[PDB]
Amino acid sequence: PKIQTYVNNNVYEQITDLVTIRKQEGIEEASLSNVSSMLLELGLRVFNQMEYNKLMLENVSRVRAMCTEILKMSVLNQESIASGNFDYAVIKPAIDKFAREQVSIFF
Amino acid sequence: PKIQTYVNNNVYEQITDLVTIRKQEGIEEASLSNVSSMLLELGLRVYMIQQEKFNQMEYNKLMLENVSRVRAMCTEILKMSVLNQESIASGNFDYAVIKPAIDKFAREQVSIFFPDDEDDQ
Amino acid sequence: PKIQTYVNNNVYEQITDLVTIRKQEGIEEASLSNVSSMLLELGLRVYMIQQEKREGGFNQMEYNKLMLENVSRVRAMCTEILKMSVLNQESIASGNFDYAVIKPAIDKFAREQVSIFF
Amino acid sequence: PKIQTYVNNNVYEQITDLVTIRKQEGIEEASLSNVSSMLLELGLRVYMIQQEKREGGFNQMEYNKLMLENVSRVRAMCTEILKMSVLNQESIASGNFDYAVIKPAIDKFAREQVSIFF
Amino acid sequence: PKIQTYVNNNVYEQITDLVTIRKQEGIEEASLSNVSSMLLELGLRVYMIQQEKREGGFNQMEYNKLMLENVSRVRAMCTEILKMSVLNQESIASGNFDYAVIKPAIDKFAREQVSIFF
Amino acid sequence: PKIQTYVNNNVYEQITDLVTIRKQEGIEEASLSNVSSMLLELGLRVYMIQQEKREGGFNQMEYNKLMLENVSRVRAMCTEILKMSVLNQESIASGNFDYAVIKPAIDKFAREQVSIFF
Amino acid sequence: PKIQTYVNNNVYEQITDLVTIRKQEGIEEASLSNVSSMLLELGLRVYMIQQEKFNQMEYNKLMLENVSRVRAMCTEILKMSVLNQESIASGNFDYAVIKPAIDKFAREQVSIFFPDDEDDQ
Amino acid sequence: PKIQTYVNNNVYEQITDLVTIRKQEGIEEASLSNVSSMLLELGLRVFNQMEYNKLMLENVSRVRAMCTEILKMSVLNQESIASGNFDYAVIKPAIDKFAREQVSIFF
DNA sequence: AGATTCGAATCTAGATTCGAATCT
DNA sequence: AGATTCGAATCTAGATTCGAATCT
Repeated sequence: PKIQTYVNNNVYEQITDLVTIRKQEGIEEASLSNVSSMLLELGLRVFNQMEYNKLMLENVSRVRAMCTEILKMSVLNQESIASGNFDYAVIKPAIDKFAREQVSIFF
Repeated sequence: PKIQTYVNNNVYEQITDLVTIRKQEGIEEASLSNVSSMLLELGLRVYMIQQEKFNQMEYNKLMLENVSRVRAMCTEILKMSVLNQESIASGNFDYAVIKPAIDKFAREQVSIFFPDDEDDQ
Repeated sequence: PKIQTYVNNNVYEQITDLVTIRKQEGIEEASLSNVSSMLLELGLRVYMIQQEKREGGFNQMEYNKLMLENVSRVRAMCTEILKMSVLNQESIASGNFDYAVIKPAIDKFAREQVSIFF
Repeated sequence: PKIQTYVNNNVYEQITDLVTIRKQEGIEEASLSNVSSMLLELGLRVYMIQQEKREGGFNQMEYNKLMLENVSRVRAMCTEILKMSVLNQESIASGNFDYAVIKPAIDKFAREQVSIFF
Repeated sequence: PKIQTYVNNNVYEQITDLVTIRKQEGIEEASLSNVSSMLLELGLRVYMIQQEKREGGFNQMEYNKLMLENVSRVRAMCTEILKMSVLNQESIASGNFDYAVIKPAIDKFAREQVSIFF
Repeated sequence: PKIQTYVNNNVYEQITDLVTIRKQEGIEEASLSNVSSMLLELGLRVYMIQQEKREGGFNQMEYNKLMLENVSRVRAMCTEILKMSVLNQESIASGNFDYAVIKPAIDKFAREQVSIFF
Repeated sequence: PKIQTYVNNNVYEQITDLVTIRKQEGIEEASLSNVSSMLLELGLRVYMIQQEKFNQMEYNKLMLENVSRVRAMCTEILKMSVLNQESIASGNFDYAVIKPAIDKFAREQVSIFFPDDEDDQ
Repeated sequence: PKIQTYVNNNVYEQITDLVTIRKQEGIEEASLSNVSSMLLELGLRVFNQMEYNKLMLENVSRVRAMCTEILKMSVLNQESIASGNFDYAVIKPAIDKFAREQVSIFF
């Protein structure tokens, strides 16, 4: 479907400018209608990999902070002290070591 | 100056929809060109912003670290919770049971997506 | 760019069959070239993947699997830790951590979060 | 039988690259059609395999969904566990786990981390 | 050379109808352009013909008609002349021009001649 | 609706010629598509008319056939008439219609005439 | 030297048919290329001849003349045959009858191809 | 269907020569296979407008000669002489005149 | 002897773009 | 305002040509 818009000289300049910019970036097939279409699409906008990646990174980061703290408090629990097996000076680097080895599997 | 753009059916619908919406809001003089113009103006404004300003691998790496870290931490926290008197008392958190149960849970879950008998691919 | 491949009768049948299959699935615009392109794309990906394999890593699939495990594991572990925390005298005392409330609340949180993207 | 597929520049490059690679490996008779044929054959095989698998092999979207749930679940659970740990007498005693300090600190951590990539 | 015409819905229907009609008559390769071309060719011919008309002559059709008349006329006339020649005493005398023989002989000649080209 | 027809150079010339002709007749808005449309319309009308006619209007082949028959018939008839005229007493008398002279003369005439064009 | 020609199904059939024909005539060594070669040789020979050497309008004109001439001549011959005593005697060749009959014949014949109610075209 | 013939150098030259000749005559799309095909077609050959036009011209020409002669003899028939209406010095030019007028209708 | 591969190429087919233009 | 004409153009689609080449 084709659209005819009557725009002001400002808008017009900016667009024809964009077309130029593009061709100049190899984007051969850049065109007036071509570019206005992209701009309309963009204007309208104003699942989702990026938005999703973001949420997951937050949740994971959050969980990690929380567990760090929980860990420290568990270590302070009398029953833990008693066992003699949860000395934070040991567990902690052990955990770091685990993470590093794991990461290194893939990087 | 007049612009002729050839857009797809999606875009077109959305716009003609907007024109309708507007007239319906008293905005008498709402029109196709009229509204597209406003939308173009809007799109330009953003485009500029984007102009004036994502690494998978680095991100995959951070996530693997955080997750691995969290897993190590929980393993430890779990062991300590089991040691808590109230846990001992309940008789429901025998590590020798819970622990393999958890391994079992992990395996079944992984196998939903990475059934062993569907390997090589 | 256009490619001309001379394939055997097997391959040919299979593909023309696929075109049929598709149109038959509403996929109107299914075509010979159309489908072969998709198949080439597919074949390349595996070739690459196989390639990447016998070299060093990396390996999306292996990674997706490890993350799913760790995440699943963590989730089982927290479930259990949660239940034990609830049993802690100090928790009982506060009257703010009844499993019969927290638990569904957590379920509720998960659902709303998932529904953001689904 | 001969196939004409109209592929994109990516695919095209990759293939012409493969032809090069091969001749360079002694594979004299390597050719465009030649190689695309082999790639088609390959692509078909996988398509079949996927076809067979189970709802048809791995499923990005279904997997993304599971992971989002597990992670969200875990986060809700930890928030609660955290609150209960803070209530543990030994925690109160240390004076180091004032939930009102820790909490914003955790939020702060999250934000800085996300901002690394976004 | 390719032509792009913007026609009205009437014309369009009629043509797409013709394509249908054709395929339906075995004419496998019938197509839109295909048929429009034939129609253009046809339209030109009439245009020319009409043209040629209001100018001077010439005029295949008018000519074909006049020749068919003259030929037909001649044929009727000869039939009659033949019958009268047969009645001429000198013919009777010769014993070589019995209608019951000549006539079928003539029919025979005509048929063989026609069958050369049909 | 828009039509794309792939025509031959003849047709194409004729049309582009017509466009020229028209503009030259003041018909400002004459155009390629413009004119082809008018020609299509025209072509359709005739096609219809032919359709209606009777076995569908004039028929070259059927006509060629009739003419060949009539002409062949006439020729057989005349050959016979000629032989009988020669037998007429008045002919014998004149000494000018010896069938053995006339006959080759006629053959000779035919040959020279045909050779004008062949 | 070898030639690759892409011919139509007609031509191809005809040739492969010829090969068959030949072998069937003892011509053992008959072959596709074999026979096409012979056919090419043959085609060249003719082509040359044609090389070393039709006007519709002029021809239409000659034919119209001859036919018209023949028609005038027959009209006259007809009139004379009618005058022949033997014709008079038969009572079957009254020009007043034959003549319109002949006109009738012509008209009906023309109308087979140039029905009056199908004019203008 | 494609044919591979192994020809001698003579034939080959003649053909490649023909291809050249043609291109040189504007016949852009002239080609080896292209031309050999035409030559095969031709070789094999060794209704029909031309053949038909020929036969019709013969028959008509023949008929015309014959009628001329028949005409002359009819004129000699006593009954014709008697009528006084078939004087060859009159009829004949009359016939010529008819033919000319008829031809002139179309040329 | 002819099957078959190969890739540059040309063509009819028709969907779709583009922007200049005229008339609402 | 937007309908519509116009013709240059580009693209996917697949049939068909061409001749150089290798293997029967």
